[PDB]
Amino acid sequence: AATPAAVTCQLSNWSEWTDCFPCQDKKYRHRSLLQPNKFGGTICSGDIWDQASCSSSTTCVRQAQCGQDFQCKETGRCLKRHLVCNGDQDCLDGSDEDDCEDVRAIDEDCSQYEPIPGSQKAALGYNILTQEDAQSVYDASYYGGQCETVYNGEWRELRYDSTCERLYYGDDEKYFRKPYNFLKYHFEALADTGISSEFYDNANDLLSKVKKDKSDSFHSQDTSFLNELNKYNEKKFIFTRIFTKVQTAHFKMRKDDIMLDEGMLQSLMELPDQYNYGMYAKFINDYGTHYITSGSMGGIYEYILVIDKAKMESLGITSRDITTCFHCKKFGGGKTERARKAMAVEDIISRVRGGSSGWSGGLAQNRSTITYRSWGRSLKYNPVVIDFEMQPIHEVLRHTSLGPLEAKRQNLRRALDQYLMEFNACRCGPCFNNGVPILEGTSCRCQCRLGSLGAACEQTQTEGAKADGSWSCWSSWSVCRAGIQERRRECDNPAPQNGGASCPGRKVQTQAC
Amino acid sequence: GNKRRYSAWAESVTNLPQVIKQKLTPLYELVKEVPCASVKKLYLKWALEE
Amino acid sequence: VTLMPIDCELSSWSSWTTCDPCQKKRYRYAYLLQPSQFHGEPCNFSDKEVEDCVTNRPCRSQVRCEGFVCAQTGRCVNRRLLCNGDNDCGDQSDEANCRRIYKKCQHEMDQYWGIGSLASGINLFTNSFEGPVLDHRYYAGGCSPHYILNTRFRKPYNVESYTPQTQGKYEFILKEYESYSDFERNVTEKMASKSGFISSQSDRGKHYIRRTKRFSHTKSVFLHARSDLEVAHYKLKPRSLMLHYEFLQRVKRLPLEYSYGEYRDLFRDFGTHYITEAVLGGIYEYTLVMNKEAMERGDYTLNNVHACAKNDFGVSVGKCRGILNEIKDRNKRDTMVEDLVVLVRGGASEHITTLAYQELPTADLMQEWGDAVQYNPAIIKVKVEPLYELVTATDFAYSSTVRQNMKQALEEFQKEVSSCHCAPCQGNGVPVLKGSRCDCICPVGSQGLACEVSYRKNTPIDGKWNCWSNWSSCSGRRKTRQRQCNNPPPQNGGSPCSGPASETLDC
Repeated sequence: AATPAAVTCQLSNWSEWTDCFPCQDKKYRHRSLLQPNKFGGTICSGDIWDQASCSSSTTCVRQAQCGQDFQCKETGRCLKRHLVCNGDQDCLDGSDEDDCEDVRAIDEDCSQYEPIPGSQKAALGYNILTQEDAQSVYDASYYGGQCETVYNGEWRELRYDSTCERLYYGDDEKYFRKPYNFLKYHFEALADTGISSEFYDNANDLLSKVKKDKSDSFHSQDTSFLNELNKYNEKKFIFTRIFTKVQTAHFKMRKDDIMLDEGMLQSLMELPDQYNYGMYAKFINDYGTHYITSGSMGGIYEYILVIDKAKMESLGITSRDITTCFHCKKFGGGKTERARKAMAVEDIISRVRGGSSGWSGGLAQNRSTITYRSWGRSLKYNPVVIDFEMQPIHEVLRHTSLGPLEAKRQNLRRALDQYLMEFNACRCGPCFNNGVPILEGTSCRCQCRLGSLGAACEQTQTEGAKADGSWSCWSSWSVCRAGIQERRRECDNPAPQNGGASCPGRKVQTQAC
Repeated sequence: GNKRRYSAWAESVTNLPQVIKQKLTPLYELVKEVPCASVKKLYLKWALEE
Repeated sequence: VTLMPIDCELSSWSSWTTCDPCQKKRYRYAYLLQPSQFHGEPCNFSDKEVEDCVTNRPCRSQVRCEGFVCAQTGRCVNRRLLCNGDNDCGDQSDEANCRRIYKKCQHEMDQYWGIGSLASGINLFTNSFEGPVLDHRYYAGGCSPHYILNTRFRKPYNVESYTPQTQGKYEFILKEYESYSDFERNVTEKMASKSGFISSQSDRGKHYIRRTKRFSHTKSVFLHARSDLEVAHYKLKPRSLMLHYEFLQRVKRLPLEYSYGEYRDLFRDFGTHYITEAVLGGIYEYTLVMNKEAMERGDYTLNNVHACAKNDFGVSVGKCRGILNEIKDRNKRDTMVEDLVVLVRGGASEHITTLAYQELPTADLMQEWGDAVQYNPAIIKVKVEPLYELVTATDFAYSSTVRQNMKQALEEFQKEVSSCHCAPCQGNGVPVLKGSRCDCICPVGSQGLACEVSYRKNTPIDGKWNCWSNWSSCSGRRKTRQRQCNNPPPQNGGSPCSGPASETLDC
């Protein structure tokens, strides 16, 4: 197909200003994303949320609300009072630790151990729509006054002392302090690799020929006929696929008494008990659709090579030659046809997720024991999350130290179901040639793989390739009158092309009315 | 194996030696310093045969 | 489409239990009837639900501590551990207000390497370490000298031995097979005949050729290498263990009434079992399989035929005829299949990866790996006890009831977490129940959400058990299994499943 036409971005009108929230003195409103600029297209100038200053004309007390437990001024963080003067600032204002001339309240000397390096990423929220980290959900640094420590199994670092003659291992890295939000952090060295490689080749070749000669004399005639065919076929196929998965630690987030981040805490305190999609969608946008509660830290290497080649050739000939004499005469007449075609494709993908730009690049280029070992060393200093379980952001609220948030949680569930509908990449147009549709902000792209090009990846450089289809999204819910509400979807965005697979999901989805 | 590999091993076994020869005494001979020690010693004898 | 996403299905809620006279709560839960698979929708995490109550009745949870009570943690510690110089509490409440501190260990002490990991309970069924269950930083004094090489270690109170029982076992097996077969045949026939004599001449000719070449070549390599390295032996004491604060609290909060979901959450947080003996070690395993085959085929045929006559009296008449016919059919087929698997446990990421590389290691990196394994070992052999053996009256009131609850829950958990529930993968994939949803772990060279993709035209399907049937009635309580979940025969089927295809027991 040629490219689809561009579409302009479109937003609804502003919703009516939310009444001024007393503690904020702020008014909020939202628009709806009626259309992203699927292709080309003017981007919308404006954001889909807006806020303005106000005056409430009413006070709020909430600074006092929690004050049985120590409540900071800057933040809603409300602390068990033994954390006051504990020796470790537990809210960003430090109001728990100022004026603590009764220093006897300190809990322990633990600051000799740094926090687990790379623990902060586990604290971040996750957006399933974009596979991007959001703002922090967990507090990455709150310890709850505990000095709980994790043994760093890789602490051994060579040192040399020229004043002696000793080569010895230093010990600073030997332990980390575990932040309160981790139930488990567990160093463990594993690797696995799998390699598969395959070759199939066939060459098939036939020749066939007849010569038929007949001669008679009475005057004379001589005739020769020929038919001949050559037909040669070759197929070559090579596949290889390497996976290497180093694990260096596992983590698990605490399922109870979760201490939310200061920013999430404040923003959740700002949301109304009344449902307001603008507010809760802003919350889901900032803190992500999901949060993480499992971990593997590690490195991955993946390599794929496919080569396919074919050759076909054929030649055909048919001929007659004649001579006769009565004066002697000679004739000939015939036809020959020939064809050749040759095809090759070579596709390679190598990717490294891991610990240094240098040796991630080097290992992406040249798989070897040198790059494997040097990248493995780099995985010591910068492991990356290789696997994580996650759950919807609202399930965090059930487990907070804030107690119940039933109404806010149900609001956030409803808002999430709408957010996961409204910003789905379904609204980016058909990415052809197995291009990947992406929606970001109010705009769309196709990420086009190298065999594909153009605003929709629509122009593959070759004549065409087998490209699987993808679903449009689900339609609106039915205006149900029976107890059942219904949603339909079809594998047409794009349809399966050049013999590509159907997309595998469900056509029909159903809900209680 | 390399002479250096084996020599380094044989040196390192000076610091982490295993038991490689033993002469044994039945465990019941250690039943001691407890209430009814003498009775328990007999019962542990009978336990080992079982 | 071959696949269909199966959404997660969890049960209708339980009945509520009765309100806990102290915990003032009642509980409801659902069983997971079917995990999600193939991107099926996940369940709600809330297979657990909780309601508050009035304190209908008192409970005797107020377990008397004769020792000092660690004010913030409530850990009961013996008064001899006050002013000990050591945080034997969680919170130094044992060391506050002390007029004089009697530092028992003046010496520099390390902890045993990896000793904290062994203090955390395992999900035996998943072999997964979970939350901490034992406190390996409690020393109760200690300060006996323990050494490994020149380093001296403080043995935790909970540990009976951690000792550098050092051993290594290596295995190399290599089997290379070749066969090739070659068969060339040639057949050639020629005939001629003549008559000559007014004059007459007659000639007949015939030629026939048949040629066949068939060649086959087969090559096979199997290489397997394994190293099992052992670097210490660990044993936990059998009695009077000191539990971790988090486990202690989570056990305290267990409802006295049997309500499976809370004990399930206990297992999910901390596993089902704790390690009483283990061997600490490193493992390296390498397994390479290659098959290479070639075929070449050739059939060739040629015919000539001649029939030729001249008759003379000058004047002449004649007829003469000739045919040549030729056929060549040729084929080549060539295939290679290669699999490599490398497994590594224990050591450091540098040596872990350089061993993970597809080549056999140099003995230097084997030495470096084995040296690193001392400091970050894995667990090679484990012996375990179920976690309920920690619930002890010295720690928890009603301890016998909590224990018996756990005993039941552990059975229900073993049933529920069993991966038998998942639908079989294609391609000999292994379905792993991974939370409420099931992931097909696919052998490399099979791919996709069900292992539905492979370029190999056939692959042995190994057997998979279905879930064992429910308990039969008394007079021989019994269960049965059918190898149904993946019947082995397909695609040159692999081995049948292990027994016991049925299992029987006391009532």
